[PDB]
Amino acid sequence: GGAKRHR
Amino acid sequence: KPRVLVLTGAGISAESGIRTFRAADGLWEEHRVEDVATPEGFDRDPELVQAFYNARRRQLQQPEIQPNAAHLALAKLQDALGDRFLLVTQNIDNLHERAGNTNVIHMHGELLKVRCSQSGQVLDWTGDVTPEDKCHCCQFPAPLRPHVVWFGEMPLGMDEIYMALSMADIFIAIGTSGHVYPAAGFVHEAKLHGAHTVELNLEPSQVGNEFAEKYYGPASQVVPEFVEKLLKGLK
Ligand SMILES: [Zn+2]
Repeated sequence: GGAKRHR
Repeated sequence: KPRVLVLTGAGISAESGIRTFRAADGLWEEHRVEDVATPEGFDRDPELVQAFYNARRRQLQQPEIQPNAAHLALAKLQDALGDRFLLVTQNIDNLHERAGNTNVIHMHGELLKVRCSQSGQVLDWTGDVTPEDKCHCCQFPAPLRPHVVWFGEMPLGMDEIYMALSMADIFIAIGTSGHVYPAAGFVHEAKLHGAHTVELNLEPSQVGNEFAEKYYGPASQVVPEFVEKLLKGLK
């Protein structure tokens, strides 16, 4: 799900 | 009994006295997230970042900090459903555990654990982390870091989480902002596999409109109310 990220 | 997957975020622990970052200003305890929750920030100023998590870790363990009725309701939900329940949390606090939940997936890690920066082995840790603190898992002792997932890093337990997302009959997101991915995308995944989706929050999340059922208000009132409704539905 991909890396921890904002927006 | 239905398979129930619960995702929780910072909102559920707000009434307990734990704050988090805000999209309004992009600040966590008035710190820029860039400075206290990225691998770069840690490299740039390790003293400050360790001090930040030392403060968070100490505050978490003050007597005035307690699980609230929302945490307790989720423990009762697990009691009722057993193996057909899974709790995934974005939170780094231990309030779900103090409430009585077990087998909680902390996808962003835990404040009361540290990790060897070399081996990746995890230790329980309740005190400060100082520069003199090194691991005991390596022949050449290495520095310890908070066992907290930073922005730019991969969350923990993702394989197990996506399994549960495809299995869940009911997906409930509690106290999430809708701004932090991949967690904010879980509702989309749940829907794809036919789950009934529920948001319980103090205020609507960014992805609120994607939930089939939604209730808003103080977590300590809204969450016990929904859990009661759900348990009654189970007869
Ligand atoms: Zn080590």
